[PDB]
Amino acid sequence: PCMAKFGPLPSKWQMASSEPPCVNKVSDWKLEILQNGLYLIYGQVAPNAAYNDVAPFEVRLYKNKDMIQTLTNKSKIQNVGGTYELHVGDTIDLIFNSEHQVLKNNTYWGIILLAN
Amino acid sequence: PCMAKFGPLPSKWQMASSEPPCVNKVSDWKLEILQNGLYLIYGQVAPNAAYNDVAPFEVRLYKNKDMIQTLTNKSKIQNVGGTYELHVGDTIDLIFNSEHQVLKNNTYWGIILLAN
Amino acid sequence: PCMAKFGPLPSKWQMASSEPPCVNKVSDWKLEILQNGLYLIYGQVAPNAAYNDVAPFEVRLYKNKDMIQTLTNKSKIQNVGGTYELHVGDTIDLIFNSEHQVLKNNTYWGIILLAN
Repeated sequence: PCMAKFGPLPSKWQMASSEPPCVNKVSDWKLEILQNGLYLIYGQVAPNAAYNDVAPFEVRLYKNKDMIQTLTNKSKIQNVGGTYELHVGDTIDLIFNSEHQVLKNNTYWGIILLAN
Repeated sequence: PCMAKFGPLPSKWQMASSEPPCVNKVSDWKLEILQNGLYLIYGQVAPNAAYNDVAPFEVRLYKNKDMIQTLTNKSKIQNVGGTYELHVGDTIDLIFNSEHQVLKNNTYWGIILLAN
Repeated sequence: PCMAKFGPLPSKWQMASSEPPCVNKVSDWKLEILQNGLYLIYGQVAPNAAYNDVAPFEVRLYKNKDMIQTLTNKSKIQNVGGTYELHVGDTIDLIFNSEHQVLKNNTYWGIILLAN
């Protein structure tokens, strides 16, 4: 298989592939696509109960520079992901409005190559 | 593969795995997870046309004790499921408000292990 | 694998299977199911920026004669698809309200057999 998955704590990016790898870590929560194909992304955002700062609650999934998903509901643990045909050089990014909006001991996301 | 699928009538739970099984029937509509991994759930709820009791229309998918999905629309045959990384001891449950809210000759849901 | 995918331009229907094929082109955007099973559909609709005719914006995905999906948002590039257990003789169709509602140089959809 080719899959990777960022989070949750105590972990960060972890990966499983053959050679060559289909994807590659770019940084926390962010990943780069090295092989064209059919990818299921998946993951869940569990909002943090206590959060009380000014910033509104929103979590954003990016495909490169484009938002591909928004998470607005601040009480449901929500699912992130979907089936995406991605191309080389493609990035993917989960981006929380505050850092403390979210329970990192329990929030994360990941990716699996399904086909070519 | 590892997959199972409850419904629709005339069937109930049916299963396909290797040894050991990744999941296991707990009861009608309810299933237990025996192997950690990446699961696609899927299935559809076709609301029953004639339904006229007092109880409001809602169908609920549970991951263990938590609602992971709600079905409110009572005219669309709706899709249930999603991509979920589940863990051992995890249950999953489809729970219709009335029993007669739904066309059981045509409603069901299922699961497939995608990876580890 | 068994997968097929219509679009985008300069391409049309393209296919990859073993023998026998699990699906078959019926015509542009339209496909027929020849093997029962678990199918992920996927694809994206990128609305066309300039579109100014009278017809309201809506794109519809059909399973046979039934709408299984509606695309109403005319500014988001939207995802189409989902996990579907389909049966033999089943068709699938993406149907744009106008033809010029959409950027065909960048809109499409596809299908992959996951299991039996």
